[PDB]
Formats: sequence, structure tokens, C-alpha cells
Amino acid sequence: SHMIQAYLGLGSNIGDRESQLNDAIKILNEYDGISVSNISPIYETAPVGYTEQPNFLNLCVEIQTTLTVLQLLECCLKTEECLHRIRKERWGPRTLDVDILLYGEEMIDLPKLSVPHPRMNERAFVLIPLNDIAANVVEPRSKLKVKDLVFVDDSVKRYK
Ligand SMILES: Nc1nc2[nH]c(S)nc2c(=O)[nH]1
Repeated sequence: SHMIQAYLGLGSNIGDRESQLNDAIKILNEYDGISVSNISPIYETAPVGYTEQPNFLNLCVEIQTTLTVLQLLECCLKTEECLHRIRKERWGPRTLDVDILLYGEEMIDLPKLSVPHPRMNERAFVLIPLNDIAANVVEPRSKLKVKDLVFVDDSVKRYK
């Protein structure tokens, strides 16, 4: 029953984006082994990867968890599946991504999962809201605290 502090990155660009983020946090906190303990501000962020698609809202969440990293990944996938479900066929699918950004101070390298997220230091839509709740946490690949990894990116703006 060793409690680990972990940080998750959440994002949605289709549908009621703020509602997708809020629901994901609520679902995650409903698992017995996960307690949501802090939430970053939401940021609106230009899309990374394909450029012709809507802007994302992104945030990060701090959790206190007794789950293993792979148990945590299970809860994340179960939460994505759930919030992807269509409401009305004609309104289209909904999106939500939930990624594990940090799990304690551990480095994990498995075929099914790398934590810290391996290219997360490339992504302002991760590091800017991460810095609001995890400024002093050391990211173990780089050995930098989040506050020192974070960089200026004008494509990421506070949403509210
Ligand atoms: N800004 C931004 N771009 C993204 N591309 C994918 S895929 N996922 C995301 C995301 O969550 N945010």
C-alpha cells in the first residue's frame, strides 16, 4: 500500500473538450487505487502531429496511487475507451487522450509502456501545464526538474 505520486497528461480536441477533461478526472478519481490530488489549469494548444485538425485543450493531473504503473495504464485506457463513445452518430465521435507522464521518480521501459513519457520533453502542451503542478519534480531521463525543462511556446495559451 506504498503510495506513489504520479502525473498524467490529458487532452481533447473534438466535442465538448472541457467536459471531456473534467469527466476523465472524475473517472480516474473513482478507482479505489487512485486519488486525484491536484489539477493544472487548462491550456488551449495548437495541434501537434497533423496540423489540419482542431486545437486541443490540455491539462495535467497529480494523483496519489497504490496501483502499479501497468495497472495505472489500464485505468487510463479504460477511461479513454469510455469517453470516446459516441453520443449521437451525426455529432461524430468524441476524443480524449490520457497519458502517464511521471510515476514517482521511476524510469520504466517496457514494450507496452515508457515512463516518463519518452518525447514528452518536446511537448509544450505537456510541460506548460505540468509546470503548474509539478515544477519541482525531477524528470528522470533528463535529470531536470519540470521547471527547468519547460520552455516558451506561443502556441500554448491558458484557456481560463
Ligand atoms: N497540442 C496537442 N497536440 C496533440 N496531438 C496529439 S496526437 N495529441 C495532442 C494533444 O493532446 N495536444
